[PDB]
Amino acid sequence: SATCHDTIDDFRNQVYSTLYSMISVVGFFGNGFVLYVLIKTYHKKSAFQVYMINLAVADLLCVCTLPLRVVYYVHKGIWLFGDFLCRLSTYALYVNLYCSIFFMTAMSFFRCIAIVFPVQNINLVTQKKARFVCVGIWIFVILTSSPFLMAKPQKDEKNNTKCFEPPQDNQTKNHVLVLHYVSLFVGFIIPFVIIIVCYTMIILTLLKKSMKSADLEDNWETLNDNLKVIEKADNAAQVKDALTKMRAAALDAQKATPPKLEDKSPDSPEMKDFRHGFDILVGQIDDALKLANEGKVKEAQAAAEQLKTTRNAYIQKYLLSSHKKAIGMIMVVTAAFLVSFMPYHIQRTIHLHFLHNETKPCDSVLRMQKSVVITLSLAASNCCFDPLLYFFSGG
Ligand SMILES: O=C(Nc1cccc2c(=O)cc(-c3nnn[nH]3)oc12)c1ccc(OCCCCc2ccccc2)cc1
Ligand SMILES: CCCCCCCC/C=C\CCCCCCCC(=O)OC[C@H](O)CO
Ligand code: NA
Repeated sequence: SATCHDTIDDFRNQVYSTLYSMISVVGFFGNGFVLYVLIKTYHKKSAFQVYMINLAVADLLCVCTLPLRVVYYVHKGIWLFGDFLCRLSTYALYVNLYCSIFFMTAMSFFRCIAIVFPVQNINLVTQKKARFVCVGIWIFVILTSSPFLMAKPQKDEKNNTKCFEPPQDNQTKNHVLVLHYVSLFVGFIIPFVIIIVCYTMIILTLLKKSMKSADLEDNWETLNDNLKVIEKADNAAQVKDALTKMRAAALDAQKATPPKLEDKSPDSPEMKDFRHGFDILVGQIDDALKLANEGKVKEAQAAAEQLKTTRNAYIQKYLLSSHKKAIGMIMVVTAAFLVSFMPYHIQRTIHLHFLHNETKPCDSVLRMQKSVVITLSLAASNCCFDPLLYFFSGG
């Protein structure tokens, strides 16, 4: 099988060396810039900022171990470093991968509560709660990825020191299969379901809030448009027609919530004054109608300008960015889950089932060894997804 192994080795060494090199550069210069900004911007403390520091740290710790993988594949697949470094480099990539998944999961759940429940949400109170979730993730990942720090050393047919190889003996094949099933369910399927559930709730909340904001702008546009009709009208019939259209628009806008009061309680003084503003405006429309019905067409135009002062002193101060930053967070994490994490966990499942099988011909082994090169490189590319999270989300 010496000819069979060397065939895939040509692809394996070329692709891994080229991809890990750019992933090391883009990862270091990307996350390094992200961490530099977050440290300088200490005055503005957010739950999103807590997850961004932790994501960059987990990436920097991984990109520092990635050039050791470059040296390995450049040197025709021979490990020039120590046995501990082979164990630590393999450990670092898994730690980073599952830290990234759990941090992006917790970030999605914390943003979901901030969007669905904006009244009970407190920016600095959730920040302290996010710090406890981060250490809870770190302690879990470090202790669960520990069997790889005490793993058996990998050797070739000519006793050559090898690294990042599939399990050799049947005992190691069993020890990693037990870890695979746990890390597939707890470390991928469940956090993926959480992201699918969280994002369904977020888009639904935003789709409703944007629609209600569109109706509020439509009612305020007609209120200003019909006010221009009254001053331009010559007869009372045109004035009375616009006032009935204005009264209907003023009642609709009174029920709807403005974007500046999304974080405020429906019984708060801010929401009570907004409703009271339209209560005076409706009364002023009816007072103008009472004069328009009397035949006083000119005198009704003065009352239409009298309610314009009420609009400026009660409804103007109430009539955002949170929607844009949430949408950006959805895209980046979804792209990271479909490109980085999903092909890795899919291929790994197919790979371990193949290794346990008795019949394994050269052509079939060639596909599995080529597929893992692609998926593991994409799994390692998760460090390139996090700098984009800063640029497209949470300010
Ligand atoms: O079977 C595995 N890998 C594998 C199979 C077949 C072939 C190969 C292969 O050719 C090359 C590599 C390789 N991995 N890195 N570099 N090269 O790996 C292979 C494998 C199993 C488990 C695992 O991590 C589980 C612990 C994570 C912590 C965790 C625990 C509980 C909940 C959540 C999180 C990781 C890899
Ligand atoms: C936030 C996440 C909380 C969710 C927590 C839920 C607990 C997960 C329970 C079971 C997962 C299934 C993994 C079972 C792995 C058993 C290993 C095994 O023995 O199976 C291999 C078999 O022996 C060889 O064919
Ligand atoms: Na990451």
